[PDB]
Amino acid sequence: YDDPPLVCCFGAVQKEFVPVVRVHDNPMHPDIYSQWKMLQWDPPEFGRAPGGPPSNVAISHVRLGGRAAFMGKVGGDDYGEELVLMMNKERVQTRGVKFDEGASTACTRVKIKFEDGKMKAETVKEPPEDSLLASELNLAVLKEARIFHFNSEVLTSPTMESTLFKAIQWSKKFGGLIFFDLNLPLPLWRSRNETRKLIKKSWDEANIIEVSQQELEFLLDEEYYERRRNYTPQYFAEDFEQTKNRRDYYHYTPEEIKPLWHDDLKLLVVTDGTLRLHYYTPKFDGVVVGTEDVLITPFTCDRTGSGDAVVAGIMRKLTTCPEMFEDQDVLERQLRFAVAAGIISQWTIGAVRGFPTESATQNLKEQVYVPSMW
Amino acid sequence: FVREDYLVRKLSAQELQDLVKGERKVPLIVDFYATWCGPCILMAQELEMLAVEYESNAMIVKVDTDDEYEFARDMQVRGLPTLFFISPDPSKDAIRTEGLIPLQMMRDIIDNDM
Amino acid sequence: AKKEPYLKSGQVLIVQRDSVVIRSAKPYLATPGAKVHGHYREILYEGDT
Amino acid sequence: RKRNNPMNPFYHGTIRMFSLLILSSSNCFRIGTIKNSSGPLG
Repeated sequence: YDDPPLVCCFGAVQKEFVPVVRVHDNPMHPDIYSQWKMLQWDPPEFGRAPGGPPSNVAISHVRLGGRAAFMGKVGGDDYGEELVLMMNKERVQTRGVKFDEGASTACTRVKIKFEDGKMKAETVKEPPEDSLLASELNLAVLKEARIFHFNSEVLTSPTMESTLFKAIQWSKKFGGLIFFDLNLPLPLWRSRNETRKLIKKSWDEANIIEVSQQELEFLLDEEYYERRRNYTPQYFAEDFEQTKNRRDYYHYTPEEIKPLWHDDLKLLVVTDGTLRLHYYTPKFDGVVVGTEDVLITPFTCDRTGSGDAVVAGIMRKLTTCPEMFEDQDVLERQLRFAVAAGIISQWTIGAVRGFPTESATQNLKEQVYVPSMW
Repeated sequence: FVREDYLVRKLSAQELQDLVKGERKVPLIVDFYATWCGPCILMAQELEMLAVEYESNAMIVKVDTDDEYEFARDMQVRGLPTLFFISPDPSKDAIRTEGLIPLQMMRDIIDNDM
Repeated sequence: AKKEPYLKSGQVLIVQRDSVVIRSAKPYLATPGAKVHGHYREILYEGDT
Repeated sequence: RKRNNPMNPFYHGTIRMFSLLILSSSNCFRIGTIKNSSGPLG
């Protein structure tokens, strides 16, 4: 088996398509998209470091010096061929991609209904990205891959749910690690309990989990942490640093994380964009302090694909540094690499277009941090 | 005297409901977008070009998910950008496309599916 | 104390059993011959001489 | 007056005066017979 160790990204291959969508209270002009860049340097909190499809993570991982394979299905039309060509030019392994000649890539058949006086839609025919069967899996890829990566978008499709669980069994049989990068799509933000029930099985099937701060707080309690953020003492601060009215970087205790912990979880990472990387392991926990600067390039900055770069950097360091799971100092040092990768990825328009290379990421990491933190 | 710079009109959930309920002669293309979404700028320009292409042979509308979040969730929108191609024939079924699909893809869908 | 963090600049406002509340203050060094611009207890805004 | 008038009920910080200043958590911070009992004596 060649080096570096292979990773597998399972799910849909799409161009852009950030899944995490919520309501923002600061909209720009509905027509003048030249104003919408001001929401890139003053983003909604859930969109600070947005993730995307697993193909973004695969491309970013390959650009950071790793070897990746994509497992999914595309149609036999022009769009599927173009997506496969884009993944191939990025040196992502395509042997796990299954073609469907009778399906239209990234197209879903829906029926519009008017239940209870409101327009609604229901899926008639699923797209080929959500129509991968367990018999179409690539067993060589699942055998070679050391990390298995997927998003919660597949949980919105029953076919992909069954295929994902079969693939997880296959990967665990061969010794691979399961990376659950949540990336909650629009439907999965409706209420906490239904999402917890929907993601419980995949959550317990994962060794590595990455969630955003908003995702974790939604999964535990949104109102409690919103109230805790808004609290201000009436008379005097409890310490001087609380007098500065600095941005809140609250580090969740493992006791608060206890509902979401299970036995096979080796590492949980909570990302507040690139600013904070809260990590939790069975033995220890902590936070990696990062930064961001999209105002350095106000006319080319774009946060799309930043979380993909962070996750790809995490996987790149995990595949080559097994001591990350057991050493806290090594874990922080290697997570600074993912912080730098996420920082660079915010400087370009387009997720795939702006994915950094390993050389640039290491250069930025050494420039930003003091030499003792390398 | 001065032409408007944008041809794609922004509609509410109720207005889109009335448009879909009413009789339609040309295909209707519904865009779901948010101003905080980076990919939506490119989709906005692409749909402006498409609207210029189809002068009166198609209808291009956009719905902001920051004003119609529940409506977007009801219509099975899982992310942005998301397009809905609604055929003038009520018997047929609409097509939902996810991602920054090419302009030629939209042309093909409109020509051979609507 | 050796086993205590350093006290910072300001005036002791509240004295309690095991703690003190400090109103933060900033000292400015002035050599002889300097001119103080303001009476005692005068309100100075940001940027005022 | 009220007559010359020509709505329908039917239808942190501490003040410091001597000139006003507001004292709050932005500028103040914290560093750090029977049994005899305190009470009234009549």
